[PDB]
Amino acid sequence: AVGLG
Amino acid sequence: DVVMTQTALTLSVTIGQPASISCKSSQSLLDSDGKTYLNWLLQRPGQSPKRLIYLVSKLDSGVPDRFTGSGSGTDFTLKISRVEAEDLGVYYCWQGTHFPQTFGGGTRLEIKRTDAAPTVSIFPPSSEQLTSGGASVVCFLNNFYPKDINVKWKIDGSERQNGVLNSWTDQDSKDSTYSMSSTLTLTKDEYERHNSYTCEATHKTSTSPIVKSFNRNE
Amino acid sequence: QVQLQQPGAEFVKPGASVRMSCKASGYTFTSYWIAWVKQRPGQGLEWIGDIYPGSGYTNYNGKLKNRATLTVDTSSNTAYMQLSSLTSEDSAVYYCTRGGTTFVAEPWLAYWGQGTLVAVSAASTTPPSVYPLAPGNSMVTLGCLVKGYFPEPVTVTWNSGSLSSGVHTFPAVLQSDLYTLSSSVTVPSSTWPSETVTCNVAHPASSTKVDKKIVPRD
Repeated sequence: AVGLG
Repeated sequence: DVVMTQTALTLSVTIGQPASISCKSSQSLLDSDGKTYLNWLLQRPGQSPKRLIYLVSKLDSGVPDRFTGSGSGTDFTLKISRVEAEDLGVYYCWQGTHFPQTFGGGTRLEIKRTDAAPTVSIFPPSSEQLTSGGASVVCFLNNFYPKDINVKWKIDGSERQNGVLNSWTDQDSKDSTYSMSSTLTLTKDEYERHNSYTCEATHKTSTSPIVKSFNRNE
Repeated sequence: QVQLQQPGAEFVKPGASVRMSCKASGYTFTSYWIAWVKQRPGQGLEWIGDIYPGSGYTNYNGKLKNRATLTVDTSSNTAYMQLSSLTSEDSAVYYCTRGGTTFVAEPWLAYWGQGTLVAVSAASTTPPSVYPLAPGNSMVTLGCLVKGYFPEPVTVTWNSGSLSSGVHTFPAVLQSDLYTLSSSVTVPSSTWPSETVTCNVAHPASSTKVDKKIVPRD
């Protein structure tokens, strides 16, 4: 998911 | 990137009746953590987009129960049980599962009504504009339905596209029609070399275009 | 409450750069991504890039070709977007929107700014020229064409607001660095020209007001 590390 | 296809570019709806729109993705939106990051947004005329649904089916704070999101994998749908006036606008799906994030093209909800032909009015350049060195010919196409329409400009029988400025209104609050303004701007030099000026209105309400014309020699 | 505040408009010349701001409030600024979304006048939404205010980590859309630069100022809770070498294809509305955190993606797009209109033009502040549209049936259609001004907005009323039914004011269109709009009004032939019809045009940016009485043409 975008923005997750 | 992930292509999001919104089906029904425009959906004509009726107040109190259901509506359904779909969003298809070129890849599965299921993330490795088990969740599916599919959001639906509504952009009302003149407003910022607003989120209605995240996580394919989860309603945002304050969003009425009439909205329902559903789907899995690549195929998703937004449904309204009974449409209200506050639901009209453009709906966008969005994905945050795959980088980069992508938006769908959008589905517009508009009010369905009976067909209405455009009222066409043409206007030669005003004398005030001619003293300034410009020459604009204006064609109004008012209170037609549905919204799709095409305007052709002819100068002494030949079509002109060069120098045409078009503008369209939002769906009318009261009678649900659409209106269009088309402006053909020339230089005074060019304008005084020709005689006949015509705007032609092509609309589904007729098989022959509506033709409004004037001769400069009059 | 969570709010993102954006300037209303920015005016920029071709080849120059613009800098837009998004002032955040109501939450921990450094914990949520900030994304920038572009919307051309009649088009859909496009992701331009995002920034994580905690570190200043940035992501960009490839289609800008390293012209966009995103920054944050943690001391003022403000996110910035800068765009270089602007052409007319960068004329659009740019929205601030708040993403998720580095741990949860669910809040993505939950809050939006009101958007900043960016108009690319070589023009400086220019007042409008107002041209009457008089006819070259039971109803008659009149209009007034508003050309050659910069920047937006101009407002149009008829008979100082007393005439509001049957009025179509079309959205302004930028072309060759200057804006053009028109407005039509339809009144009964019995009432014009025996009763006057005047369009009132106000252009706050140039501190200008124009009244144009529509008199029959000859």
